[PDB]
Amino acid sequence: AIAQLATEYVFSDFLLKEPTEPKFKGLRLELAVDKMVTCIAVGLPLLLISLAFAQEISIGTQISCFSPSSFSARQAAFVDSYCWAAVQQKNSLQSESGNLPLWLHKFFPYILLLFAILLYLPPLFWRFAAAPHICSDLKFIMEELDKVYNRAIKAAKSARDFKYPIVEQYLKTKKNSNNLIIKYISCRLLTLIIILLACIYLGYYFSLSSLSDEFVCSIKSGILRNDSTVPDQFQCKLIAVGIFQLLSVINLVVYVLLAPVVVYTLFVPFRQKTDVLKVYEILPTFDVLHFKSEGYNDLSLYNLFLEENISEVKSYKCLKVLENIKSSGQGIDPMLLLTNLGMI
Amino acid sequence: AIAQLATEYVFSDFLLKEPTEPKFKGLRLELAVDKMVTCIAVGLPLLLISLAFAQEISIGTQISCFSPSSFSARQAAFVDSYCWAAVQQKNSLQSESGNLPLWLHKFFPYILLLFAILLYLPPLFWRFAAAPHICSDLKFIMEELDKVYNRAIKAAKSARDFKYPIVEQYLKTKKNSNNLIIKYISCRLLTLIIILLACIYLGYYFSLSSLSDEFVCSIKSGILRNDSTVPDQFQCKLIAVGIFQLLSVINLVVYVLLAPVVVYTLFVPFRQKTDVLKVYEILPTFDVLHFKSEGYNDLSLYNLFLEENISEVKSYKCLKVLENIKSSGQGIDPMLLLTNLGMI
Amino acid sequence: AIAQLATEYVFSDFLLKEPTEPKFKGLRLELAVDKMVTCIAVGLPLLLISLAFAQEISIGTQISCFSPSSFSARQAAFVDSYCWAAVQQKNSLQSESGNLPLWLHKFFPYILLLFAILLYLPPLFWRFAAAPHICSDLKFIMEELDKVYNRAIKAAKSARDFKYPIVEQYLKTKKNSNNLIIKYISCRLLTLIIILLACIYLGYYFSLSSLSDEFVCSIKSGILRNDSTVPDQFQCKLIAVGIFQLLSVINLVVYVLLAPVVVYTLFVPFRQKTDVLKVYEILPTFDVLHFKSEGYNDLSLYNLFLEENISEVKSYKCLKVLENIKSSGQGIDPMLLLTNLGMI
Amino acid sequence: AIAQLATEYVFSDFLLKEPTEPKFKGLRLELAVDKMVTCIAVGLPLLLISLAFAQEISIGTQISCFSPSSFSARQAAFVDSYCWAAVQQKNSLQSESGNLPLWLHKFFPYILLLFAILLYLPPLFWRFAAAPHICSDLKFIMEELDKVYNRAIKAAKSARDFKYPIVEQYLKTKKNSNNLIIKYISCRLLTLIIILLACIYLGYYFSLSSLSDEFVCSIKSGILRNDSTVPDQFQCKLIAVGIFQLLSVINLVVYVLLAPVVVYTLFVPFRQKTDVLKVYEILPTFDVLHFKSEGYNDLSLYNLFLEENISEVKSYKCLKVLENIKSSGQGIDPMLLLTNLGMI
Amino acid sequence: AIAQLATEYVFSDFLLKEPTEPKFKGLRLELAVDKMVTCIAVGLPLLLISLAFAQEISIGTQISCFSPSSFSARQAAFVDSYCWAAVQQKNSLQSESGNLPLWLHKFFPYILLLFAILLYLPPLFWRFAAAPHICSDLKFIMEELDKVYNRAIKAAKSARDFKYPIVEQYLKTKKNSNNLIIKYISCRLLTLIIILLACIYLGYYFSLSSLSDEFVCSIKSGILRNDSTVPDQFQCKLIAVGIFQLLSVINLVVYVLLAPVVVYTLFVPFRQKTDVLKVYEILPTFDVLHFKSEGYNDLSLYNLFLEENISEVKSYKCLKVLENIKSSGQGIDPMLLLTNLGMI
Ligand SMILES: *[C@@H]1O[C@H](CO)[C@@H](O)[C@H](O)[C@H]1NC(C)=O
Ligand SMILES: *[C@@H]1O[C@H](CO)[C@@H](O)[C@H](O)[C@H]1NC(C)=O
Ligand SMILES: *[C@@H]1O[C@H](CO)[C@@H](O)[C@H](O)[C@H]1NC(C)=O
Ligand SMILES: *[C@@H]1O[C@H](CO)[C@@H](O)[C@H](O)[C@H]1NC(C)=O
Ligand SMILES: *[C@@H]1O[C@H](CO)[C@@H](O)[C@H](O)[C@H]1NC(C)=O
Repeated sequence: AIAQLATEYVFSDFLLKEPTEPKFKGLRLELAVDKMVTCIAVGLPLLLISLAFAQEISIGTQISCFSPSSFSARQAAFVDSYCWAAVQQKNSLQSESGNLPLWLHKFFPYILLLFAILLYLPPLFWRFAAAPHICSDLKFIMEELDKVYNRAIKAAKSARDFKYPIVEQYLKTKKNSNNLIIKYISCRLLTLIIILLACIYLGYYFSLSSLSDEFVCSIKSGILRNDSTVPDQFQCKLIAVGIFQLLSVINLVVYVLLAPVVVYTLFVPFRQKTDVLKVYEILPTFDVLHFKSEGYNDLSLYNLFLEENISEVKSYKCLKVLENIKSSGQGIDPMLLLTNLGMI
Repeated sequence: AIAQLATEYVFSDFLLKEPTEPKFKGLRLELAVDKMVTCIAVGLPLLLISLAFAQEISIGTQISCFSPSSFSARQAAFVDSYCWAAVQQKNSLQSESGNLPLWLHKFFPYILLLFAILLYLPPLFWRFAAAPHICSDLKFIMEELDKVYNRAIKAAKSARDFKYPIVEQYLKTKKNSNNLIIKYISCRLLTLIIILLACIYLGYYFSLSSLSDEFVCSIKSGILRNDSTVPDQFQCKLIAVGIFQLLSVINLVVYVLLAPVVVYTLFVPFRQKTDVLKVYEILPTFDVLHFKSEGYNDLSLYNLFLEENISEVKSYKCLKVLENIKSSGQGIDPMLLLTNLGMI
Repeated sequence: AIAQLATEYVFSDFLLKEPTEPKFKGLRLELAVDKMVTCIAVGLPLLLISLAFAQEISIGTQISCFSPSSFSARQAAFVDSYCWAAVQQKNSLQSESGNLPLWLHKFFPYILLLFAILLYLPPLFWRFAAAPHICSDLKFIMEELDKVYNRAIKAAKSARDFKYPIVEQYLKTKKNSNNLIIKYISCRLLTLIIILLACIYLGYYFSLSSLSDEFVCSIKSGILRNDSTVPDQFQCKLIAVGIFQLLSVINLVVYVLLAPVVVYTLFVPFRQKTDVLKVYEILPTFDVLHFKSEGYNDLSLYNLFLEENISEVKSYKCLKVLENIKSSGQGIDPMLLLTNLGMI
Repeated sequence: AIAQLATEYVFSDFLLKEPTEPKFKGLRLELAVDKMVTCIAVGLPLLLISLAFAQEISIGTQISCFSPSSFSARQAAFVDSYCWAAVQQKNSLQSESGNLPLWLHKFFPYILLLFAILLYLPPLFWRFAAAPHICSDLKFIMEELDKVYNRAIKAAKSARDFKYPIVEQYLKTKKNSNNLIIKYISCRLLTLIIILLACIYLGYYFSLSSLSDEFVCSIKSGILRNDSTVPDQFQCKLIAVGIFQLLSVINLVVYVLLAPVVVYTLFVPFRQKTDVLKVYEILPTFDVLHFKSEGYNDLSLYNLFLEENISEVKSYKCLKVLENIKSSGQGIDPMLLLTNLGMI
Repeated sequence: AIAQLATEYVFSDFLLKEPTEPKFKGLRLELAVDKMVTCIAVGLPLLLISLAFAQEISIGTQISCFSPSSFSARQAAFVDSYCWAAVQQKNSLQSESGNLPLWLHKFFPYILLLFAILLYLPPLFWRFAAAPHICSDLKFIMEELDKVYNRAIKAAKSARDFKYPIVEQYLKTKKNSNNLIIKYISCRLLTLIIILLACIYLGYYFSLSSLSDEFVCSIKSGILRNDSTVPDQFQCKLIAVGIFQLLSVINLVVYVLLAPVVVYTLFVPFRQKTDVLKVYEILPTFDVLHFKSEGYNDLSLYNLFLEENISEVKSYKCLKVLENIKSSGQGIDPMLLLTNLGMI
């Protein structure tokens, strides 16, 4: 049913499942824009395939050949099945557009599934090769930030009654290596390349004459060759090709809307904005240094992932509360922090 | 079965699922009127699609063409499938109303599913882009309110035997920025625009002549062109078009009933009523200031979400009990609060 | 449906299920490259089998025989079923390519399933015969590493206020025996051999004339032998053989892309890189000795499995944080370790 | 679908389910070679049955009879069903090979299911009659070994700062009785006998003429006896008999590969190797005596089950670590044990 | 599918489900031989019913009637359905064997299901009427035995540093009443009676002429009586009657193998063996008296249930360890018990 496919592929959490494992607990490991690009680019061809053969849009078989009236029902079934299998054998069928449109019309679901798989591959490579590396580091950074917050408020609480910037040094180190960022821009670049190839294929397929689904087929190989009761050629038509073209144009539109999103995603430093650690600079136990910007290096990627997963950090939440209050400038940062009383 | 679709789409918790995650625990993050508008505007086209092809309302195929009596059963099947695929090819079919009604009749389920998806998109954008931002802030506000209540009753209990309005300052800050409110009114405005476009389309479709489902179809392209045994044209009829129109008028009625609800939702300040924090003004540890009204700013949105999710706050419940008792004015607020004894 | 098979075999965690048992908790026991090689080499033939008979690619029966017009529908069904069963009996059918292509065309799904099973067998033998042996040892090594880290920081903490390298001696012992490594390279070698045999078979099958699916069949054994109403021979065609060849070439391409991966996996010492225990050499309670390289011995296999599962080790994570910071060389290892304060 | 059966019967944990009960927690109670022999010998005939009627290998009905052209479709259906039911009634059908091949061709799935059930029976008898007896004893032995290890390290720890070999005496007692071992070799012997009978049957069935699936059938009992419009005899063919023979040869090959495994399993003392308790002899609280070898007695069976389930024993793991280190002979057993510090 | 039924009815835990309730936790309440007799006698007729209509053994309809060639397909369908419904109306059909074989052939699945239900009834009556009574008593006896063991080892431990035989008196009381034992032998006797009636019916049914499935049927009641186009009588055959007889002989064989098992089960005192409480006689806190044998009284039934469920009792396990060691006679019972140190 149409509504079942709708639920399964947009309303269900299709490709939105969090990693079912206690290693990454609440950690996203895939940027929201990347998760939605993957969800679209993968589920749309699948949702389109499932639509193209919805039981109410499909009239029946995928091909019909119009055997003569003298032919029996089984003889007609042979002609249909033969021509269906004969869209490959170029000698049997004669089509005005060519044999390539026939191949594309028969194997359109396979090609869409191929595009879905190829578009799922880069997110899978990211989830397996580079997601744990960033997950461990991000979990460690969040733990260290919570610890420095607790120590800062404990020092402030003792005042109301070591000191090494380890996380800052770790991020300074991340500023050097660029392995994770080249992995990220490589998976994004393969996603963009596959999306553009899919756009090219879908634009070509939609550009077909729309009469290329009608091909002349001749069951005259083998012992049927010199047979006389069988006519020389049959007029076959590939049903559901109009549906294929109408769905291919939808896929092409969505993909050419998605390609600018991927291209923008490709520029990872430009997206690093609203410096997340700047809110921590108001802590005594934390050095006054953001030092996170301007590079095609893993530091920018970590900045993005921190900007995403930082809302889970309670210390960040309270510090951002104080920072927003500081916009008015009524009281003072350490006083409001001591008032806070939120170690964990 | 009809009853299965009924269960799935009204009696089941379709699109009423709470976010399956411990980040938002009992927090709604979608106003009840917005949740019901989404549920209706999305499930109604899906429920209608599933109805339009219920096994007891569908007689069989979606098209029937009445081939001549001389035609074999397979030859008749070819005519049916050809004309079904030929509602697209404008050269083959001749219809009094035009080819556009034929397109709309064949692809009515697809268009309804498209409307369902487009109507689901703004709630999805709200759930992903702006729901966590409001969720963290609302959870922090509820925690701070419980904390101030506990501190107030502890001070009162010590009397029977810091002091910074942090949440008030946070809300004062929210009064300034308007990012969340423009996100909210933007998703609501896209919902209204898509609902109005769906109303326009459904009113047009229902306005079709009701004989536009009968079209004359000619299987005479290719080698069949100069064939003589095949008649010049066939009288095809698109079954289940009357069902499509009867369901389109239902969808249009429900949508023109839903559009005023969305328009009213669009006026977020007007809906901010029954000042929820006013009940907290009777606490000594809480400054005597509501300061939440009159603006197209995120403060009004936060007021709505607080009015919704505030029933989960135990301190709010007890304070509202005292406030309602105060209507009689028998005793006194601090005495009844000390009697209360409900820290958590 | 195509999309259902897509989900089940690429988007679902097919053959990615962690061992459902508390004996191995978070331990991989299968290298990521080996897990992906198994997933591909097993799920691809299964995904291809399921595709080759997707309800929208299949026109109907797998064989059609074109009985004469005088034959009844049941008589035609007998001819079809007889020839289907007669691709085996070499006396009945006469084919230009031979009877072997006919056998291969009828039993192509069985042969692909056979290849899937044979390719699943070596990973199963590894999971049952050699996975627990390495699992117990790896869990013990991780526990001992966490213990030595805790003891080192406790000694450092006492300074701020036994001693036997047991794990080093255990690994030195592993350096001697080679049972696990010969088991590993044997399962990998059988995987490579079966992949190459599958490549050979698929390249042969795809090389078939593409007209070998058309065979002449004669229902003239038994009492039908001297019967006259039945014609001498029927022109049968095996539908879905073009689909079989198009899928066999896909399987062959993926398999010849997979074979270099298996060959590279076969060289286990070469893959032992980024010495994982080198990060532990900065501990006083740990002897300054890596001693893990250069051999076709179980030590290299354990090095690979440690490199994989070591991210679960918290002590390793903190030590790698200190080691990366040491790249700048600002402070000192024991001071930063004492600052760390992460016993568990 | 083929791939569904593949998953269910090889890739799923079919007959690999651990006993769903807290009485045996992590205890195997079935030797790995016995578990795999059972899995193969049971799932292979089931997997073969499911294959023999895969929707893409089955052309349709299991029998086709070729009624005359004058016969109606229902009259043809009567002939087919009559002959299908008439492979039993020996008077009606005349076959060159005999009626026994016809019986075997009709009831091949039943015979394979019968073999699967009979092969599942001995493992079931072992799981119910003799598995709890060995489970309680093995759990007690593991608990006693952990206890003696704890006591030995506690005595060693007190030195760094009763005494009855109960488990040794228990095993000495097991050395006497042979009830469990005769139960084990009896279930293995019945498994071997049933496997050999299945090999004999499958080798016979595969040896059929391959034209025994074509039998002449005569619907001429009752009032049809002297009827004239009905022909004297019909040429029926049992479709899917070639598939049955091709699957029977596969089953026979796998079974004659499995029979040597069962025969080797039958020699339980020979398999008792790598004396597991020898690693415990380095404990002071444990007497220096293995005393486990050379007998057709329950002690050898317990030795096998201990060798299997001993990896779950933590004390055994640590002791084996020390024993492997002792191969180099650098330090000393009690010193390394005291260093160990792994009571539980 | 055959393999699905195989899994469901032998390989699944069909009728082996433990009582899903915390009242009986690990308590069997059904003797293993009784559980297996129930499983066989109930699942075998169900497994046989499911086999008799496996989609690959069923050719199609259950009856075929061979209407004349002039009859239309719908007219043939009327004859088939009429005769199917007319095996009851004795006036319409004329069969050589009689109308009773026809009744038995049509309703064979119903009769097998009836036998399955009647054979399930006595185990159900036992599970509901007499299982809780024995469950409470057995749980109390096990608790009292664990308590007396704990007290005995505590007295022995105090020596190394009340007294009423309550459970012995309870069992002495059980020796008097015979309600549970007459309930048990009554359910077993009804099981045996129903098994013997099923054997009689199946032996009769299998003894049918095997041509009793062919009956002459006449659709000539009502307005068809004096009609002329309809022939006087039709030759109908009940397909799948040979399958019914082949399955009935299997059921009869299994049932005549099962009946001796039930008869042996009927002799409950004879089965009371290996006196389970004899192992407790070596406790000082336990009187030296077995006092459990020789009677058609509830004590023998309790002895059987204790022999079954006693392996769950830890104290029994340790005491049996000491008793087996006592076979050698090396040490002494109280010394080894004090060494034991297993209170719970
Ligand atoms: C069919 O007849 C034609 C007559 O020209 C001949 O060339 C051809 O070889 C024949 N083919 C077969 C299959 O007999
Ligand atoms: C069919 O015959 C007509 C006769 O006017 C001719 O114009 C047309 O080209 C023919 N088409 C084919 C397919 O032969
Ligand atoms: C069929 O007739 C031919 C005539 O030559 C004869 O050789 C053959 O034995 C006959 N077969 C049967 C089944 O009667
Ligand atoms: C059929 O006719 C034959 C003629 O010989 C006769 O022997 C036989 O008894 C008849 N059977 C029936 C059913 O009338
Ligand atoms: C059918 O015709 C016969 C002629 O003898 C007559 O006896 C009988 O009553 C008729 N039945 C009906 C239904 O008219």
